[PDB]
Amino acid sequence: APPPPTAMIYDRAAEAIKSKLRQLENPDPRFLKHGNPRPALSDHTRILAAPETRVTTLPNGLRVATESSLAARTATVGVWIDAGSRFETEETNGTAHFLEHMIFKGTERRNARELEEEIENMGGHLNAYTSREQTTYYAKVTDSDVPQALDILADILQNSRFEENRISRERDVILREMEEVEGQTEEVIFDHLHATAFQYTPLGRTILGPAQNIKTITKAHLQSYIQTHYTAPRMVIAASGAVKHEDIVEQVKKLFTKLSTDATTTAQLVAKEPAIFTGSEVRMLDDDIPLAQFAVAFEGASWKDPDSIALMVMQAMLGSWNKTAGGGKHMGSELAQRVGINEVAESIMAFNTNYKDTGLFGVYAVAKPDCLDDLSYAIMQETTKLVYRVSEDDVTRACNQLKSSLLLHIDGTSPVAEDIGRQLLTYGRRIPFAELFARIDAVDASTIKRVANRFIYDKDVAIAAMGPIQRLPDYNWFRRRTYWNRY
Amino acid sequence: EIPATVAAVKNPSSKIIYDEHNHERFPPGDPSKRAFAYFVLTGGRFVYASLIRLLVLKFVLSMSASKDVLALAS
Amino acid sequence: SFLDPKKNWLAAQHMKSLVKRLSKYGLRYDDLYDPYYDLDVKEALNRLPKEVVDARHARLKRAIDLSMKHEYLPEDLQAMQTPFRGYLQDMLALVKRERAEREALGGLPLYQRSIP
Amino acid sequence: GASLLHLAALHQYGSNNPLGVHSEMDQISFYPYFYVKDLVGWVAFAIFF
Amino acid sequence: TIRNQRFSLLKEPISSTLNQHLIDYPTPSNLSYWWGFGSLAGICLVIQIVTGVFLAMHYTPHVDLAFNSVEHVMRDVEGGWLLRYMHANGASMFFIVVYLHIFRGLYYASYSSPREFVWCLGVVIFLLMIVTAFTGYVLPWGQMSFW
Amino acid sequence: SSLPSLDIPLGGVVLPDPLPDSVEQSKTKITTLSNGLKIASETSPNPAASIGLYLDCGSIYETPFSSGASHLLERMAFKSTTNRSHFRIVREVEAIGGNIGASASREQMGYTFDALKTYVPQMVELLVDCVRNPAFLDWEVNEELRKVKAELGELSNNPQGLLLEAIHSAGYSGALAYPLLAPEAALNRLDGPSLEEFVAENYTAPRMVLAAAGVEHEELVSIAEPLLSDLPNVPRPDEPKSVYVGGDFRRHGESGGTHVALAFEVPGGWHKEKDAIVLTVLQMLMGGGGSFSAGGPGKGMHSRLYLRVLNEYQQIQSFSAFNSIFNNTGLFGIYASTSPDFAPKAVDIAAKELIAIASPGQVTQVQLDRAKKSTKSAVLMNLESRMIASEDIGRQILTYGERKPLEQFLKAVDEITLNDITKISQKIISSPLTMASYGDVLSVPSYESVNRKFH
Amino acid sequence: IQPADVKAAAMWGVAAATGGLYLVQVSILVLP
Ligand SMILES: CCCCCCCCCCCCCCCCCC(=O)OC[C@H](COP(=O)(O)OCCN)OC(=O)CCCCCCCCCCCCCCCCC
Ligand code: HEM
Ligand code: HEM
Ligand SMILES: [Zn+2]
Repeated sequence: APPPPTAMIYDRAAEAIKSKLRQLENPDPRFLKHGNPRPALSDHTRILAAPETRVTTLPNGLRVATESSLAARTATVGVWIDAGSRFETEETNGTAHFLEHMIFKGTERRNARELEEEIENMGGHLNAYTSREQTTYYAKVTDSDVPQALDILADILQNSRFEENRISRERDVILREMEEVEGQTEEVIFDHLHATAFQYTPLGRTILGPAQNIKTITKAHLQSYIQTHYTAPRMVIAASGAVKHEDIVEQVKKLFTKLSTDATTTAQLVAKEPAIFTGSEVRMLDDDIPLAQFAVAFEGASWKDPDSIALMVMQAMLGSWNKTAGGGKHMGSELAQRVGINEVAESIMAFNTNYKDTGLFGVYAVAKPDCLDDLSYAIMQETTKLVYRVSEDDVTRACNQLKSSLLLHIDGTSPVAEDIGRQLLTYGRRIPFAELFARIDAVDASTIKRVANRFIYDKDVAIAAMGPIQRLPDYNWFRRRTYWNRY
Repeated sequence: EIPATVAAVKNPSSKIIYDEHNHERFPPGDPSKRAFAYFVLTGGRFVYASLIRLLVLKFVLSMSASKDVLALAS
Repeated sequence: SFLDPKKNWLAAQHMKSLVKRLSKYGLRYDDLYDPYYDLDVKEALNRLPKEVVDARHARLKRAIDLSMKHEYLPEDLQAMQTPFRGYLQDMLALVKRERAEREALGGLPLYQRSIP
Repeated sequence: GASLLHLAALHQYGSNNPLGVHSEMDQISFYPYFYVKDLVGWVAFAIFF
Repeated sequence: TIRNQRFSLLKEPISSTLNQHLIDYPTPSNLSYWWGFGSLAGICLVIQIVTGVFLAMHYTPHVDLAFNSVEHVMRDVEGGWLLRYMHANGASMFFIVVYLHIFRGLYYASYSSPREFVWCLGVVIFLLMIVTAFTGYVLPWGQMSFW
Repeated sequence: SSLPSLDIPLGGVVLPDPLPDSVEQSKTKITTLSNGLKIASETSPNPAASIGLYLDCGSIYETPFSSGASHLLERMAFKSTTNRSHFRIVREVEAIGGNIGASASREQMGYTFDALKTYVPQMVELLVDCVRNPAFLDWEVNEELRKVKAELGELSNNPQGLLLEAIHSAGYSGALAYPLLAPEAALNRLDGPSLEEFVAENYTAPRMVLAAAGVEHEELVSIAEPLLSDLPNVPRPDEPKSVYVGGDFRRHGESGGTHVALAFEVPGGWHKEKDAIVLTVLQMLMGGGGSFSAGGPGKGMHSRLYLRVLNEYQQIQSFSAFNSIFNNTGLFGIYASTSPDFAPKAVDIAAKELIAIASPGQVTQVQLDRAKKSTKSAVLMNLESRMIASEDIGRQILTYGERKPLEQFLKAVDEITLNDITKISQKIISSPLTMASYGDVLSVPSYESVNRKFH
Repeated sequence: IQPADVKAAAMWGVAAATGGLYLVQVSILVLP
C-alpha cells in the first residue's frame, strides 16, 4: 500500500539529495595531509635570499642604489626625489604636479616630439608621479640600452626647457584632468579626509591644488621650485634588473652635475609647520547617488615609528572585503565576516597611510544608503575589539598575510627599484627581508593590544562622507564608539 | 555658474572655517582636552550617586521601624 | 547504548505507537522539526529542494486542517502513509557539522537567534 | 495611561519647533542631544523643589 | 541588510521599541527648554506616585485617625516629614510644570493640526490631575480639607 | 617592548647570504605522467612561487546542453570539495597567505595559486583537490548563478568586451561561436549536475598541465605524483570545428556614441608560429589609444593609428587595433568608438587604414623597426612577474606539448620584414569582413556597403 | 583571553562590592 520512492516526485528528489549528501560524507586523507586551516608561524629564512642592494653616496650627497640580477634582460632606472605637494608654500600648491607634466615635454635638445619618438624607438617606457611628499621619475628599458635611459633622465631632470605654448597646452590638459577626477569618488573622499584631518597644515592641501593657482604658473614658480627642492641630498637613483652598480655609479657621477646645490633640507622643513591631526568631519549629502561612500580615520604612525609594523598588521586583520570576493562569508577578519554575512556594504577597505611624523588608519566603507548605521556599528565594534580582546590565531593569520602580501607585491624589476627608492627615502636604508620578517614576528597579541590602546582607545576620529548619508551616525556616535564600558 | 555647493565638493581646502559664534575654536596646534571634560563629568557623576543613595535610603528607612514602636519596645 | 526496535521490545512498542500517531495525522516524523525552534532546521530547509519543502508544507497543512476538524485521515491514505521515511536528517547533520567546524576554528556564527 | 497615550500621539506626528515650520530637513536623534538638555532642566528643577 | 547575526542589542527585539521611541526618535534640532518642561512634568508624576505609595503605607483613611496619622508620619516615622513635604510640594510643582507646558503650547500654537489629538489628550490629562489633586487634598482631613 | 626605531637594524637577526648576482637562468623540466599528464616547473630567485593547473577545455567544448559551463566553472572555482568545505578552503588559503585565481577562455582554462616558496605541498595539494574532486552543491551553484545573472545585467558598461563577443559570435559558426558570457536562457538552464557531468567528461588526465614558476621540479613531482598518477587514461576526444565565413552583428543601445569594430580571419593560428608572430608585430604597429590617457611616452602614442587618426581626427572617443589568436585560427581587426554622427566617416577611415597597410610601400622601415623593438620589449618585460612565467609555461605546454624557448619568438620578431607585413595584410584583408556595431547604430552603413571595400 | 576575562570579572566584582558597602555602610561587618 505505501508507495515506493520511485513515484512521488518529492520522494525522488529527497532520495537524490540524500544520495549526494551521503556521497560527500566520507573524506580522504591523501588530500588532507597538508591543509591545516589553523594558522601558524614558520621560518622562511631558507627562502629569503635576494641579491645585495649595493648603495653608494657620491660626495655631492647623491645616493645611488642597485639590486643587480645580471641573468635578466630588462631593467628599471629611476630617480626618487624627496619632494612633493606637502613642501609647497600655500600659493604654489599645484607646482609639483604641473612640473611633472611639463618635465615630460622638452629640454634644450630633447624636442618633446622627438624625445617621445626616441623613447618609443628604443622600446622602453617612461613614467612619473608625485605623492604628497615623494616624487618619482622612472623608466623601464632593456639591457645594453639602459645607458640611454639614464642619460635621458639626467637631461630632463637638469636641463629641461619650459616654453609658454606647451605651458598653455598643459594648463588645458591639467584642467581637463581636474575635471575628470570627481568621477573617481574614492580619491575625492581621501582628498577631503586629508583636508579635514590635517587642516591648516601642509598635508591638508591636495596634490593637484586649486585651479585658481594652476592658472598663474608663469614658469618662474616652476624654475624656483625645481632649484629649491631638487637638490642633490634629497634625490636617490635606483636600478634593478640587468644593471651593473659600478657602471651606474660612473654614469650618475658623469651626468648628474648641473644640479641645484642648496640647503633646504626636508627634515628642517618639516620641523617648521609640522602635521597636526584635528578630529573633524565633512559630509557632502547628495541623495541623487546610488551609493554612499565614507571613511573614518585615526591618527597613524610615522615612517620610522616602530609601531608602524604593528599598524600594518592591524590593517591586515581588518582586511578588505568586496562583493565579488572569493571567500565571501568565510574570511579571516571579523569585520569581513560581519560585512559579508549580513551584506551591509558593497565593499570595505582598511587603509594604513604613513607620512613623516604622522599618518592615518581607517576602514573606507562603501555601501547602500539604508545599511549605513549597521555598517558603522560593525566597523567601530571590530576596531575597538582590536583595542580590547585580540586573539592569537587572528594575529598569526594577519602576520602571515602581511609577509605574503609584501613579498608577492615585490615582483619584477620596476617593483624592486620602487622598493629600493621608497625605502631609501623613508628609512634611509633598505630593510632586508629577514629583518622585516623578524620585526613582523615580534608582533603578538600583547603588542596589538598596546598599539591599539595607543592609537585607537578613546581618540578623536576624522570622517569624510559623500552621497546619500541620512542614516550615517553623527560624530558623537563614532567618538563614543571608540571605547567600551564593559571592560 | 557653479552652484556653490558642488564648488565645495570639487575644491577641498586645508583651511576650514566653522561658525565660532557659540564656541571659540582652539588654535589648530593645541591638543584635544578630553580630560578636563571627563573630570567635570566625574564630579557631577558622584554628586548624582550621592543623590540617588540619599533618596533610596530615605524610602527604605521610612518603610523601616518607628519611634513610638521603639519606645514601646520596653 | 543504542536501542533499536529489532533488539528491544520496548523500543518496538514505542516505534509502533509513534507510527500509529503519525499515520493518523498523516505527516512524517521530520515534519515535526520547527524551523523557528533551532535555526539549524531553518538552514537545512533552505538547502533542500523546493519539491520536498513544498510537500512538507502540504503535509503540515493537511495535518493542521485535520486537527481543526477533529478527525483523522481516512483509512485508505492511512494505510498509504510512510512515516520515518526521512528527508531532512542528513542535511541537518551536515549543517550542524559545518557549524561545529566553523565554531571550533575561529569563525563567527553564520546566523544567530534574536533576543528573544 | 493617559500620559502614555499623549506621548504616543505626539510621536506619531513628530514634534513642533520654535519656528512652527516643517522640520524634517534638520532633525537629530533624541539621545544624547536632548537627554542632556532634559538633564539640565531636571537638575534645575531639583534645586527649585 | 538581512539580520542574519545580531549586531547591536539596541536593535534586538527586546530593546527595539525602546530604541526607536527613546534613543532614535528624530527631533527638531532647535528645541528650547519647554520641551524639557514636558519631560519634567512626567518626572513630577513619577515622584508623586512613589512618595504617595510610601505615604499610604502609613495613612489611615478613617475620620477619627487620618489627621493624627499624618502627624504620626511627620513626627514618628523615620524621615517621614520628608515624604509628606515631598508629596505636597510635589503636587504644587507638578501643577507649575504642567501650567508652563500648557502655556508653551498656547504660545507656539502646538494645538494646531496635526496635533489636535495630542492637545485633546492633554486636556483629558489636565482634568485627571485636577480630580486627583482635589481628592488627595481631602485626605489629610483638616478644616480647609473638609470644607 | 623596546624596538630600534626602524632606522636601525633590529638587534640580532640571522639574515642569510645574498644571491650570487647572476646565478643562472633556470630551465623548465617537464615530466609526462604515464596516464598522459604534464608536470613542468622552473627555478626562480625571488621568494614567491606561482603554481597553476591548466586544462584544454572551454567554450569550444561547450555543448547546447551546457552552453555556459565555462563561465560558471570560473565562478565556481574554489568552492567546497568532497574533502574540504568552502570555509576550510578559504581558511587554508588565508592561513598560508596565498592568492587563488581562476581564468576561463574559449580554448583553455586554468586555476592559479600564489604563495611563498615554503608552502609548495600546500599549494599543489589544494589545487589538485579543488580541480579533481569538486562537489557542486546546489546552494553554492545557485548563489554563483545569481551573481552571474547580476553581472550579465551590468554588462553594457564595457562595450569593448561586448563587441569582441559579438564579433566572435557573428564571424564564426559553431565552435568559436559558442558564447563565453552565458546568456540568460543558458544561465537559467544551468545546474549543478550539469557542471558535474561536464567536468567529469572533460577534466581528464591527457589534457592537464601542472606548471610551477618558482618550485624545484623534484619537490613538485614528488608531491604531485601521489595525487594525479591514478587518473584514468582516456583517448582525448577531438577538438571542435569552426568555419570563419560571417557577416554583421548590430545592436542598439544608449545614445552616447557608437562603437564599431571590424575583423578578419588570418587562418594561420598558434601552430603557424611565423604568422602568429607577424600578427603580433602588426598589432603592436597598429594599436592606437583612447585619446584620454595621460601616462607618458612608451604607451604607443607614435603608432600609426594613434598618429594619423587621433592626432588628425578629433571627436573620436577611442581607436584601437587588436588581435586574438587561437589554436589554428586568428582574428585581427580594429575597434572604433566615436560620435554617432561621425560613424560612417569613422568606418571609412578604418577601412582606409586597413587598406593602407595592405598596399606595399605605405609602411616605413622606421615604423617597422619601432614596432619590432616594441614587441620584443613587451614580451621581455612581460616574462617577469612569475605569475606570467607560470601561465606561459602552462599555455605553451597545452598548445605545443612543450615550451618553445623565448629565443624563437625573439628571432622571429627580429627577422620579420616589410614584405612579410604587406603579404600578411593582403592575405588577411582577402577573408570576408566581420563587422559589429553597438549603440546609435541606426545611422551606420550597411554590412554590404562596408564590404564593398577590401575586395 | 581567559585571564583578561577573569581579571575584568574580578574588577567588576570589586566595584559591585564597593557599591554595596556605599549603599549599606556596615562597620558592624567590617570590624571582624
Ligand atoms: C528566581 C530567582 C532569581 C535567580 C534566577 C537565576 C536563573 C535561574 C535559571 C537559569 C536559566 C538559564 C539562564 C541563562 C540564559 C540562557 C542561556 C542560553 O543558552 O542562552 C542562549 C539562547 C540562544 O542564544 P544563541 O542563539 O545560542 O546565541 C548565539 C551564540 N552563538 O538565548 C536565548 O534564547 C535568549 C533568551 C532571551 C530571554 C531570556 C529571559 C531570561 C529570564 C528573564 C526573567 C525576567 C524578565 C524581565 C522582567 C522582570 C524583571 C524582574
Ligand atoms: C501629566 C502631564 C503631562 C505630561 C507628562 C506630558 C508629557 C508630554 C511629553 C513627554 C511631551 C513630548 C515632549 C514635549 O514636547 O515636551 C508632550 C508634548 C505636548 N503636550 Fe504634554 N504632557 C502633559 C500635560 C499636557 C497638557 C495638560 C497639555 C495641554 C492640554 C499638553 C499638551 C502637549 C502638547 C501640545 C505637546 C506637543 C509638544 C510640541 O508641540 O512640541 N500636555 N507632553
Ligand atoms: C498612586 C499614587 C498616589 C498615592 C498612593 C497618593 C497617596 C496620598 C496619600 C496617602 C495622601 C495623604 C498623606 C498626606 O496627607 O500627606 C496624599 C495626599 C495628597 N496627594 Fe497623593 N497620592 C498619589 C498621587 C498623587 C498625585 C499624582 C497627586 C497630584 C499632584 C497627588 C496629590 C495629593 C495632594 C494635593 C495631597 C494633599 C497634600 C497634603 O497632605 O497636604 N497625589 N496622597
Ligand atoms: Zn596630471
